[PDB]
Amino acid sequence: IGLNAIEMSYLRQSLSLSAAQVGQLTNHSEAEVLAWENAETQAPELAQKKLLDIDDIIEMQVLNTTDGIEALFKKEPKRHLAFVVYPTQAIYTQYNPEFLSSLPLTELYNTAAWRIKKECKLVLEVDVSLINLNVEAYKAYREQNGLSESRESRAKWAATQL
Amino acid sequence: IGLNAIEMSYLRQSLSLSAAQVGQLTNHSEAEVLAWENAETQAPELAQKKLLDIDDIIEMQVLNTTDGIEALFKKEPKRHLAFVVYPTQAIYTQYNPEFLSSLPLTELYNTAAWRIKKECKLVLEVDVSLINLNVEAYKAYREQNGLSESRESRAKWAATQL
Ligand SMILES: [Mg+2]
Ligand SMILES: [Mg+2]
Ligand SMILES: [Mg+2]
Ligand SMILES: [Mg+2]
Repeated sequence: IGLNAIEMSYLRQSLSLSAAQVGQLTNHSEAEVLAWENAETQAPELAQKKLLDIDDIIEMQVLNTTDGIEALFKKEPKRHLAFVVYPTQAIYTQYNPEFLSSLPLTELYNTAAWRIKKECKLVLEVDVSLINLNVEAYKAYREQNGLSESRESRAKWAATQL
Repeated sequence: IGLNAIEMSYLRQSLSLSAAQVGQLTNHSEAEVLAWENAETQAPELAQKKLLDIDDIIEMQVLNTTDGIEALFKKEPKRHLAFVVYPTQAIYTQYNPEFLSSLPLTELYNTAAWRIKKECKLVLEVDVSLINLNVEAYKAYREQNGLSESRESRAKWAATQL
């Protein structure tokens, strides 16, 4: 069953995307997106699939991350954890080459992060703080601890920000 | 403590609200909301609680509605369902006096509707389509079929749209 006007609008909003961003993602103009969100046209099936696929990707990330936290908790039962997020699109792109193909926009990663925070609270009773990467503080921390720039080093830094 | 800038921003966006709408809900200016979302200021405790309470109310509505749909289909055959939503603030207000103190804005009810559609599909493999109330058509439908104004009557009308 195809997605209608309201559904496409609320799918978009659940992803923290603007209409223009959806246009860019689906190869349509902002006006075309607004039209289908106003029921003035039916969204092309490829456009629907693109947004559904992104939501599916985020959902997998939420489940996978929560599973990871749970498995780690079985060895180290810490109930306060950091999850690193990125302050701007530019820094997101610079630091996260492996998310860009499926989640090219920092808004998408932030959306996943919020959903992970919510899920961990509900299912694991773990408090996940969303920690914006502070590049200067992070660099200075790496220099003090002889760390190279990696996801693991970002995490280690983030943990000090709780 | 409490919610930080990024957490408040993505909580807001998950509720499909503009910064101005958060301002209206929490009795602060739009500029103030944007300032806390950019970590220039801290969101007041009362503002955080308003949004978190709204999210909890929606979440309860999602679980209870989906469970209610499952029970319904223990008694009659599973079918593609319509779910009524309200296209303007005025229309939402007119038809939902009992939701207004808890979900004051129609965007919140739409958000609940979208989450219900998603949950029904994933957990029950049940298809739900969102249908905006059209006042003129609904009124004529009630007259033709001898129905009084009720949520059940709105739902019966919405099924004719599928
Ligand atoms: Mg087009
Ligand atoms: Mg696909
Ligand atoms: Mg879950
Ligand atoms: Mg249940």
